[PDB]
Amino acid sequence: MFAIIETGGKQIKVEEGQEIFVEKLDVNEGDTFTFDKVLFVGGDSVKVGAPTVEGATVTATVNKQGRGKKITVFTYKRRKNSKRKKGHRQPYTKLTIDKINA
Amino acid sequence: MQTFMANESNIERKWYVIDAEGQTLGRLSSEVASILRGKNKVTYTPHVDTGDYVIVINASKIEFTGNKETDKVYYRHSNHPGGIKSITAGELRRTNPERLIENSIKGMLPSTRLGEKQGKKLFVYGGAEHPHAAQQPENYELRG
Amino acid sequence: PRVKGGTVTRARRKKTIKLAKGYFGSKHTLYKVAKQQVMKSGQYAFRDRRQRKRDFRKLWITRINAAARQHEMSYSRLMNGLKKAGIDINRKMLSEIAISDEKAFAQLVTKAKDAL
RNA sequence: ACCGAUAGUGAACAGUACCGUGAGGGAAAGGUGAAAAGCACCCCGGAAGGGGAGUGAAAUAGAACCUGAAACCGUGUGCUUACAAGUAGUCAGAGCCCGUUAAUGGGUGAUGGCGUGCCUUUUGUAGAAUGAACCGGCGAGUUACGAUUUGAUGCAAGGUU
RNA sequence: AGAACAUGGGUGAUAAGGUCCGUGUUCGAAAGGGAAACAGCCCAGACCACCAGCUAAGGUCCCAAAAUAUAUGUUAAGUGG
RNA sequence: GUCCUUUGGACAAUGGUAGGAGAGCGUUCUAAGGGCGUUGAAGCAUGAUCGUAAGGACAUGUGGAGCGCUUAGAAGUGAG
Repeated sequence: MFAIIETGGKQIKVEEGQEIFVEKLDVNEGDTFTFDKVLFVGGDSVKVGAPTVEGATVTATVNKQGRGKKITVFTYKRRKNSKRKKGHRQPYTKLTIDKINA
Repeated sequence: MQTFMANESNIERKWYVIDAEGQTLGRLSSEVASILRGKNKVTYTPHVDTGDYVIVINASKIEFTGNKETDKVYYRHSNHPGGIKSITAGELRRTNPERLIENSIKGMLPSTRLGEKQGKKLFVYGGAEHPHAAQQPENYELRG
Repeated sequence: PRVKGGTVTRARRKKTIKLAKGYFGSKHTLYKVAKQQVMKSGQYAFRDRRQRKRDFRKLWITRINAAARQHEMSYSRLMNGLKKAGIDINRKMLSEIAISDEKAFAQLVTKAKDAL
């Protein structure tokens, strides 16, 4: 019913049919991405992957490759005439789950 | 990813009974402070009040160790010049021991407005008798 | 030729005054005090983006420790047992499962426990 | 490849108002509309002022008349506030009210964490060391002629007036 | 115009958060964690994002994260003779 | 930066006051080329937009005659 996948440098709890936001993947819009590294399967029968579950794939369809909300990074030092200002937007990929395998 | 339970809002608080007979003041105090704080719930958030009610009833069989009774003076000032007052631990336990226990619970809680509220979930009684039977209170045993 | 110090000064000052919106009293209306508060808050945000990570890790650890004492075990001993079992699940993941499915968390506790 | 009303003459309307016994010093102050067609008449009012009506492309263009920022002063309203200790923000986060350059949307915010303004001068300043009531305008490495050293370009035993 | 610290010395009184040299470190010009708070002490050098993980110095009863952990000993004093 | 140089796979690097070096953003004016404007220019006000920064757009309301862009040039060229 729920699965744990390790993608990007992070771990995410997922369920059949929900939307997730991860660090950028090399994929185009429309395509189907499949995740390998599955760590936990929370179904009727529970599978624990201490390393991996050995099988255990999660399927998803890519939609909306995108770049995130912008943040201004600002720092200064008091009686010293130094300050720095710069902008950052972080990329992401948006996915919807369809399959949890085991 | 933000997959993270925080919204404790709509929690369920329960009611507990601990008895003071033959315990140490500080050790009972710290465990009770933890329960009032809510540190024992898998659902715990510091910005909303989880945690639940604790009833202490014997508050007269409190036990000190060493010479705490004659030492351990308590102090207070009235903001009036030379207005420092005092009382020693043993005679505070002998007259108004409920104050003795609840003071040392409340000194172990945060001093925010949420913390001073969490200290209001505490009821102390000298002697083994209390009025709170409609709340259906459960016995809790000090799991040291 | 002569330039006037014209419309550029207001535009630059008006950005800061808009960016100070919602502040208290003079803080959201006067340029010199608004500029100071808007540079002070930018230095707060850097520090606090670093601090979020450690704040949520502290909360996850305390919720797992609460979940561990329910099954008569300590947080430190539990994480050691999971390391020896090899389990790669995460502090945040370990809290989210311990909150949603206690029965999945109990099997993890038993495997973490007989790994020792 | 000079200024456009704090500029350019002190002076776009003045060696005047004003100040000084005198020699003398010395300002602030441009803009209705294409055309006065510059609001007949009724209503309130002692009047001022206003409300209609009228003229006009347009009277929040009516003489305090082009546009009309900010400080500062008000009227109304969505959310919030009378057990609370503070450089007033930031990060988290319920509840209520909304609907945009529709997008990982906007307003407000019970409650939790962290957190002693800026500039100058100093070995060292939250400093009980200096300066600033607030807002607007103005306010500080320039030019001429020489010298040295880099870059560029033309010609070269020549190169240049 | 330098400053504290540890070590080598003069001066002073085997005084000074004193003063003068020498050998290092750090502040100056350095944010982050610890020492309650605390330029100069201990750990460590911030290009930007993340609600990922391992560690340093310091720590694990509550405030306030993590052992009311083990096994084995001292202490009864609470924080010139 | 580095260098195999597939300029990408890496080997990296990237706190900072006096101060040295590099690359840019805006303002006024001129030349040349192309534009816009009473079917509404500049200015002013609001917005939930874009750019690594200085900054640039677009929509709407107010305003009622002027003003951008591209390449080059010249300065009374930026205030807390």
